[PDB]
Amino acid sequence: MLTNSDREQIIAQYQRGENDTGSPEVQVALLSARINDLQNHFKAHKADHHSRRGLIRMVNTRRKLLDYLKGKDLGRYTTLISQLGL
Amino acid sequence: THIDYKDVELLKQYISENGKIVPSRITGTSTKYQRQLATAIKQARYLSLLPYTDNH
Amino acid sequence: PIVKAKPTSPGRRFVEKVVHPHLYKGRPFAALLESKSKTGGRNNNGRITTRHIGGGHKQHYRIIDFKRTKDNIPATVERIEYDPNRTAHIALLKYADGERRYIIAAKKQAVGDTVMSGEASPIRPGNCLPLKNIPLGTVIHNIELKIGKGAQMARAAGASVQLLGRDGIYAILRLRSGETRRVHVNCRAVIGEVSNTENNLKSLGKAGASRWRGIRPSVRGVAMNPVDHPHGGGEGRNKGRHPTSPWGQKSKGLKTRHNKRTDSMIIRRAKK
Amino acid sequence: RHYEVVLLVHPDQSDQVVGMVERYIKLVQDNNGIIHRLEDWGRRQLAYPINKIHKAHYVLFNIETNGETLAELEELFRYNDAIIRSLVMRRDDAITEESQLA
RNA sequence: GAACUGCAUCUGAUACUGUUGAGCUAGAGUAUGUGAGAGGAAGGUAGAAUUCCAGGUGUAGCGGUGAAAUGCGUAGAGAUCUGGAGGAAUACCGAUGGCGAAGGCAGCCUUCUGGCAUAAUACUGACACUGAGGCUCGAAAGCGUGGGUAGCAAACAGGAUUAGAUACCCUGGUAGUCCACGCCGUAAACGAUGUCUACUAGUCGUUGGGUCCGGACUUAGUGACGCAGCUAACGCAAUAAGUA
RNA sequence: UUUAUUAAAAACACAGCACUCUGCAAACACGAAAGUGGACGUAUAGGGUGUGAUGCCUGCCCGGUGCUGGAAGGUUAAUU
Repeated sequence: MLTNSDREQIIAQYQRGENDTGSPEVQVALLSARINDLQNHFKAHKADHHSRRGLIRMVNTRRKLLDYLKGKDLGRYTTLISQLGL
Repeated sequence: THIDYKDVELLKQYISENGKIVPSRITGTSTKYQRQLATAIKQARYLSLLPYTDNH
Repeated sequence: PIVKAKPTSPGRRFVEKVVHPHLYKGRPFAALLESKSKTGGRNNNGRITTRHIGGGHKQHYRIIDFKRTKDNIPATVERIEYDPNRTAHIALLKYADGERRYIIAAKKQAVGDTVMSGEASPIRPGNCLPLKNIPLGTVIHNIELKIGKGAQMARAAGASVQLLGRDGIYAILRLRSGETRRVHVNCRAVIGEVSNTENNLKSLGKAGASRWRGIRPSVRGVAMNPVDHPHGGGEGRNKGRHPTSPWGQKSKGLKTRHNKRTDSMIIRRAKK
Repeated sequence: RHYEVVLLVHPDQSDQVVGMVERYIKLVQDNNGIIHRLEDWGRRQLAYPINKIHKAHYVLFNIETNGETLAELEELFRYNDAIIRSLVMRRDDAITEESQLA
């Protein structure tokens, strides 16, 4: 999983201000890193169905946040998914 | 306070003469500590610090 | 793994080939090669002494080091090749001093790893050890029967032996045939199971695929006349006789083992 | 990640236990490992007969190491033929004080 | 005359809905610290017990039933002791206890991993609820391929009981049950109670927290009662079947 | 594929399935033996037998004759 050291590094790169950690950009960035990290766990444990329900949840959460940005600030959205490759 | 599987002397009074874990309705220990009691005895049994049963 | 063929032809409808994309696509190491011509299952009298042999593709013989007498000299797996002479794959070894050899390939053995031989060797797939230096319970192959003679047992694709234990100067083994056997503890074995574990899983698909392998058609004995087979004879279809070979020997349970000098090397067999 | 490992050595092979412990000690200390505790409980009367013996030698030593070195340790214990039993734990903290058994 | 509920076009109003700009934190989320758990996946291992194989002691029964008989046993059973093989399940703990969306999940250990509970601060600022189609997961049985196979046991065989007994009971016993990878997509899959909100007497337990002074309070679960209210009645009753 | 020269087929073969044998000086086969094949292969291999892609499947009978296992008892060769 993601450690504290790198988790704070993604926040520091997607900061919308001083130690916010709550903006749609930082949340989507945190979910994106977490989702990609779990791709290694599910490659070795594909029968893990109870953990995968958790993975879908943050995939669903990330989609809801991206929908919110697209409706809120289009420029903030097209730029964010350019960095995250979504 | 705290419980470990190396408290063999302390684990003796929570196990019966034939080696079964005493239920909480007798000793009166808390549910939280009984769970820690059970796993510590289970580990001590594995290391041959406590008998599984009194005939082997 | 296996890959089914599309039914584009009736001859391709049940072709299920084993495919290994990790095995060498080039040619075998030239110096470890020998000319080898088909015999048609004929002996020095020119007589068919084993039927249904004849035909097939020309193939060289790869000289497999079944002995592994280069002890305490590490060798690295140069490449894993396909061998037409056997069902197992073969690893091209590359010894420190530059000498190159072929060995049977373990399933858990890739290109680049180092393989060891001798008595002070790690317990990893590929290493060749005397049966006393192998802990009980590990899965082995390439079992020696005589000391210094080379691997005899467990040499086919997917072959494996269970080292059950020791009872003195013998080593109790459990062969894939279900027979428990004792072997001198000074004999050698290789760690791991033999590669190409999905060989029995294949399907040739058509009569010509068996012709490519040197196998000729087989005629059932009840399709013959009584002058050719004990099963031959009859108006219409009929067996009439207890099942038997064309030489008059039962083929439905008659045990055929003559050895009385190796009878003490066999602990038991398995009933199922 | 801290680990608490307890070994069960055969009583006959208790003469090389000191050389057995240091072999793992040097292995852990080599790979940036810290030995927070080490004690020899000595010969102890087993609760039940393991492998047709009634007494055995107990060794406990809490260590800290990485996953790679722990895999090396577990392999050594299994192929040792003197360690008749072993128990590896994952401890959240580092334990240094002498255990109540010693 | 009235009406033809209508339709159209202008004008006015701005409480509500719609569309928009800015702002807010109370719904929903994020970061940080602790905690509990049979949550999931992969490996390893431990101890009882059954079965089988091989020996030692030993002799005439064992087994089974309401009775028997089939069966096993003088080729030495059953019982008892010592070894070996193997598979499956994990006694006690054990709990209207816990975890999980449901299905479900219990020896112990390591690795990978999901959610939840909890005090405070910081942050985003309605990002919410529900959801046709759709997709995912989904007990047991069953199917495909490949392994395994101790116990139990459909089918099947025999012994009984009976008028008969394709049963219940007895002795055996194969698929299955176990493992890997896939299908199946169904259960009284039930709380026979869709999900999410807010509000409405109280009492007594219990699980995981938290804060105070052995108690007190406050949370998130899980129960037993019991008002008002609801109900054909049974009964439900802050975990509603009450009020919306 | 086959009855060269009256039978080309539903016959044989066939991929696939099953049983069974075989631990390597393998079983099995040629041979008088040496020597060979099987095979410079090794139970995912090799032999024999039956059946004959595939789909759904494959019931009951071990009395006879085989085959496998067992030896309590009966009978039993040369020999002495």
